[PDB]
Amino acid sequence: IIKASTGLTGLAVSTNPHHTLSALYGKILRAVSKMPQDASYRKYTEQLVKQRADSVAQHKDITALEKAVGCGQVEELIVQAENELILARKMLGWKPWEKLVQAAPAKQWDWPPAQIM
Amino acid sequence: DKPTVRQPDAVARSHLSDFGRYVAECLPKYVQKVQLTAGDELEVLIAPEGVVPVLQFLKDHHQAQFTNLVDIAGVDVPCRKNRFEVVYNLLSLRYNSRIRVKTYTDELTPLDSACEVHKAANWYEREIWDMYGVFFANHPDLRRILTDYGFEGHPQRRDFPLSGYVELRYDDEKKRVVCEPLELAQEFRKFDLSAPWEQFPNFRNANP
Amino acid sequence: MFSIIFIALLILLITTIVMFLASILSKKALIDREKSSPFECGFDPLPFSLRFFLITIIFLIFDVEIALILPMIIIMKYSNIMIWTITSIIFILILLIGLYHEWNQ
Amino acid sequence: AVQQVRPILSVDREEARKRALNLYKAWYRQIPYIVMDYDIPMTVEQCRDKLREEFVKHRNVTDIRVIDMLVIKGQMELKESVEIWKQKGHIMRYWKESQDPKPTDFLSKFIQGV
Amino acid sequence: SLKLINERVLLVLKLYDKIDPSKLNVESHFINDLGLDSLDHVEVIMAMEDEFGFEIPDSDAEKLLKPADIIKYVADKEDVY
Amino acid sequence: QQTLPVAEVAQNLPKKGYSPFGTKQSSVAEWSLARLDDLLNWGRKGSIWPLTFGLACCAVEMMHIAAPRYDMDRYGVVFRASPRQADVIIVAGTLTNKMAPALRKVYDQMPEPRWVISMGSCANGGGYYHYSYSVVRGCDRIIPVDIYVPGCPPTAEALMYGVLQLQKKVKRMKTLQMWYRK
Amino acid sequence: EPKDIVEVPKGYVYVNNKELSMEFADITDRAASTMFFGELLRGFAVTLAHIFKEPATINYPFEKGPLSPRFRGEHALRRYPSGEERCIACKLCEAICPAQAITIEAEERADGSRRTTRYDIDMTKCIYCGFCQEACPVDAIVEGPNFEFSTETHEELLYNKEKLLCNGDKWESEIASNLQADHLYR
Ligand code: SF4
Ligand code: SF4
Ligand code: SF4
Repeated sequence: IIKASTGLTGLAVSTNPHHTLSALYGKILRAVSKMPQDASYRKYTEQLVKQRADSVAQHKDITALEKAVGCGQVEELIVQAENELILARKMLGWKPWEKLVQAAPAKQWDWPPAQIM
Repeated sequence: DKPTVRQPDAVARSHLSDFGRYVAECLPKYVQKVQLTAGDELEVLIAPEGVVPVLQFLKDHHQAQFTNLVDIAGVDVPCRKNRFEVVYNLLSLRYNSRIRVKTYTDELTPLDSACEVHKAANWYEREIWDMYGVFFANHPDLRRILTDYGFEGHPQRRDFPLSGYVELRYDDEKKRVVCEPLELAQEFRKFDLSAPWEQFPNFRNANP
Repeated sequence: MFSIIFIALLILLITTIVMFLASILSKKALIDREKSSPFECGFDPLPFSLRFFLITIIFLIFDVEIALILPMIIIMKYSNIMIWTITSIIFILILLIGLYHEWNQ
Repeated sequence: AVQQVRPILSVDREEARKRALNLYKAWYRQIPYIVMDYDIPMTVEQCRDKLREEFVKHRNVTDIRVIDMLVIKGQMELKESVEIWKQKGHIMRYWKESQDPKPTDFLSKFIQGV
Repeated sequence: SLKLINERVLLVLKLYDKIDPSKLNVESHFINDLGLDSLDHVEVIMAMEDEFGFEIPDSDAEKLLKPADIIKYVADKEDVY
Repeated sequence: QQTLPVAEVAQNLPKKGYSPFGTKQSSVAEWSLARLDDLLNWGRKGSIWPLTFGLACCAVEMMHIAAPRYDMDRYGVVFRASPRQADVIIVAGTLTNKMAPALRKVYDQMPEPRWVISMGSCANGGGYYHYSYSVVRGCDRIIPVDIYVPGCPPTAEALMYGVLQLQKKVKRMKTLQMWYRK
Repeated sequence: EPKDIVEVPKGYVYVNNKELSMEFADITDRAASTMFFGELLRGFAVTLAHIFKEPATINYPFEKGPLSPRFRGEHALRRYPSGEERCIACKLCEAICPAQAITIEAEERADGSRRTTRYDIDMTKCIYCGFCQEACPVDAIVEGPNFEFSTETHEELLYNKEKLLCNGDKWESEIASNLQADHLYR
């Protein structure tokens, strides 16, 4: 039983949301597998993608999956998975797990500016 | 009980503190300092090289969908070495929260345009450029959005005068609206509203 | 028709006399550079459009078609009934089929 | 006395001078369209003389980021001049019209109080 | 022909106001020997684009010193050989 | 000022009449030109067509004389969008530096007679942005203004009072008498 | 009753959520409303019923619309019942005036009073915000009931001390009645 409309303009109802979600989570895992293990983003992304893949594997119904995940509808889950895949393929280029490229200068981040010493 | 004192929201404090430590852990390259201000607002103080990779991250992560960008604000603090600061305020509709991402920028040093991340930065980054001279590189078209077409200078810097440099009047010899040096009929009366006694002892040593 | 020429020339003469007296009665001020300018809203300042031209062409084709629908009110009492009905039904039916075919394609 | 910064629109002074020459070339090509499309009293030769005067006013600068800032603002004014967004009064703001020329000698400034 | 575009280039150089009618030659440059500023050399290049009717790229334009180099690149553009 | 006349004094005063000139002209040609100017000013004050020139908040009150409570249409006053068809321009809002050649061009394309109403403190004197970098210090430096309506958002009775003061100015216009004395 | 395309939650209301009806009675009803202009007939009837309504035109200036005792109009300078001017030149009104219209210059008078030598309010600069009457410790400066003070000339709206004192002399009854009927709210 598929829904008539998702309630949002411009979003189409997915015919196969389970396979799309599983393929997107597998692509996110294959993207973050190239990252070093000491990076925190890889560990947190692997944890959330593993628990959401367990959620889409335990529940074969659409409405039970949207109730179990709890973050919007399943089309929004597909949108979030594509967004995270884009983010991870940008993380493999940007490499943000290293040190700071520019430290804060002196008297930069203190707000009251003209106080002496 | 104190009914004239605003009570802070603890569920907007603990979640924002855990998320601030989370975003400090996930991006150690760009994030220098996260701080939870009075009023339960979270500030992230990034490097100027990390404007795009931080605002992309908060756009597209599962634990942070800061997909709405409400306003990009420029503050001119001429005391500092990098005088301008640029504040991106982001709203997360999925997790019902707000974040502020602050960076420091000089007028000659360019900044990364967030137009590829959020399309509202197509116009907001123009406005700071019209008012501070903060050049945003890799912008679609960086034009003059609010001031006059023949305006020379950026008005919202603190080194710019309040009444401007020039005025406009109609010349019926040239049959056009001409530009004249400024002469006010009554000058702006600068009031010295400075407090000689300090009133906040908690902000006395907040600078280091 | 000769009275129609006289009354149309009188209407034209009266309107030109009224406009000439209005131009005399209009207040004559000093003419200006900006007052003679064409009006664009506010700040001072079109190519050929084919869609409007085919609109005019469709109007022309249907106008010449209407000019053959015009006579047959008089002819209905002075012609063969079967021939008149066959031509009228065929005329408006081919017009309707052409209109519906140009709508669908 | 030397710092490492992020370049804006240039990486060397010869490249910045080349892009300033691009700006001058495009302004020189856009002069007779500015004279034609605006109702201004200034002619083509006066517009070219004003363009040369505004370039030799900024002849003195040396810094790469400053000259790239000048090139960027000049290209923005040019883009406001190709597409007609400036008016006839905005074009004639380069020539200081409706302004009395202030004297340079000390005696006339002493009589006038300046 | 080379002589036709040679006469065309020298005609356009004697059309310039600041250049004196003497010292017109193929070999001598405009920067140091002649009194032309770099804002005047680009005016000579725009005079080339006005008379010939085609635009010169800047990367080709910055290499130019003498009228010999002017004939040397316009002979490739005009296809005389 | 003058004290408004007490009814004991004012009962001895005669009626003013419609004409500000009076019917006591000496020459018959001067009297005929006076009555022709009275008819011309009655036709001009009987219908002034203001222009839809709404710059800022003051214009939200300008529509409030269009509104059914105040009803500008029974005063000869009806909005026209084109500047050629309009008599009056009501500067209702904040004239800025980018707004100056647009207002001057719109006023210059308007045909003469041209009465200008400055609506609000931004229109006359600059007002609350008088010390701003990009606000013209009143519209009196650009467009010549006949009526100045005082309130920051003028109440709509005060804007219509400015309209009636403009109608009294139009009724006081002397053109043919000046032509006879030119 | 058409079905819902999107299930309406408890705290929300949905517009244009009804399904288009497909039974023949509703199709014929919509067809007759399209062909015979039934909804346009209802719009015409609703329009024509407003001709018979009472007009709300209040016939200015014989009849003037409602005001309030708190109303902000022409600024004016009041006086004591003994006759001395109330304004002690204490300059909180100029300090609180956001458009900085008020200019005060003060000297000691012959009997030793503090009262002003110059009190100018630029009414072309004044925004009629009423901060001066709230910031007035005595009840000197006040927002009068007058708003029919449109001027022919730009300079006539530059109010002097004598013009404000004449406004206080002219409008004293209504200003005193408004201040008597409004002081316990402030
Ligand atoms: S005068 Fe007052 S109400 Fe009118 S535009 Fe200015 S601020 Fe707005
Ligand atoms: S606040 Fe009142 S008493 Fe004080 S200076 Fe102003 S008007 Fe006078
Ligand atoms: S009402 Fe406001 S703007 Fe007017 S004089 Fe008082 S404080 Fe100033």
